[PDB]
Amino acid sequence: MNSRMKIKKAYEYMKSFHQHDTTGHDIAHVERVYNNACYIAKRENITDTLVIELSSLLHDTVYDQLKQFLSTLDLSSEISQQVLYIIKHMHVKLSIDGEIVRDADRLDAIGAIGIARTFQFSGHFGEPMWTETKLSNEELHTSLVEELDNSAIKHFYEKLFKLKDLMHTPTAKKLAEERHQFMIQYLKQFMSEWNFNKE
Amino acid sequence: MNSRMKIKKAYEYMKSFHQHDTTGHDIAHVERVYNNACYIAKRENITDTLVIELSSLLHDTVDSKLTDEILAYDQLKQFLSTLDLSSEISQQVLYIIKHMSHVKLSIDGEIVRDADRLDAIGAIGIARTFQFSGHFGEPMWTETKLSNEELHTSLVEELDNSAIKHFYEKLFKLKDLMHTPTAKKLAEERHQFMIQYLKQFMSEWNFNK
Ligand SMILES: [Zn+2]
Ligand SMILES: [Zn+2]
Repeated sequence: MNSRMKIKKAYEYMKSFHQHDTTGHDIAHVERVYNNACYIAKRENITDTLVIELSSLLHDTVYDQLKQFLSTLDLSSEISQQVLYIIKHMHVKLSIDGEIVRDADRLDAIGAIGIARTFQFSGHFGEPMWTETKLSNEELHTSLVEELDNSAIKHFYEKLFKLKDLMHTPTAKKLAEERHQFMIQYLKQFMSEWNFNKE
Repeated sequence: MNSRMKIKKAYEYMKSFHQHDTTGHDIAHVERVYNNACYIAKRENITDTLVIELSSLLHDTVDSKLTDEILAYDQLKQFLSTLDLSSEISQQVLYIIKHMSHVKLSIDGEIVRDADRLDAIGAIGIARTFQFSGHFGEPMWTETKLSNEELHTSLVEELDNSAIKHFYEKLFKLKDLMHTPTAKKLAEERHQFMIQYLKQFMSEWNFNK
């Protein structure tokens, strides 16, 4: 079988693994990471993208069962072990293939989607959208943010705003800047409403 | 005590009413409705804002999640009796509260209703919508072929529950329901913000699709 058929099989395996997810969230997430990774790969001029595509599609299915499935794709040990290593370490440095899967995954954590995911989690945990703090806005970008009670907005300062600068590839950095800029815009709009006519 | 002192006590009563809210949303929500209502009232040139201020602060005090409407009203009426309000004022406030928990209201009631509605849209509406979906365990969006225009129809009721679905089924219809010019202006900006958020959201959702 060729690479195309193998990727197709990995795609099928992934959907089957998450078939019992009555939200489709898991599958959608994997698909976005996969599509982001493919966009980055081409942009970074990567000839063979088998490792990247397999890693992206299967990174969330975890290794006995994974090794079993991979054992049916007729892959060499070098490639097989390559994918497993990436999935396992997806802190150590990785090959460009691994750093691209990382970038694709990181990108899904920011932007309109990252914001949406963040608020969903807060709602799931019954956390507030935001809380009043005595810390200055500037201090929120430092470790002092850990002193805040959990809130969706806290997560913007503690994690989301730091992801763009962590992108590895130039293409991922570019995509990240757009989504980063958007999150700032959302925050400013959020605060304008939160403090509307408040004084 | 004077008018703003009675308002202060209504504010204190509201914070006590929602004291058990562990999410902190309830109190913050009322403060924003109050602040929006005061903004609209000044811009609409409402002279006496007593009814608007008291009503906005107490607009949801007859909906106790822990108890019931019977005990809630009893407490509310008891609290209002301590403010030494005139018959008309008291009646006006209670009337707004009742129709706050399709009938037309006075300008004062419409302003409170406008302020309340505003808090359902914009960045805040986006946030609460996603939080609710998280609480209900629903996805942020579902796979569908229906176009934007189509989703703005009663056909949206065919999609499975999701956060984005709530944008078309409710959020996007609120701006047109604003009564006062000032609230219509504020809504236009919050409404356009939601449109832009949806566009960005979909651009990421279908990225390199
Ligand atoms: Zn992932
Ligand atoms: Zn309300």
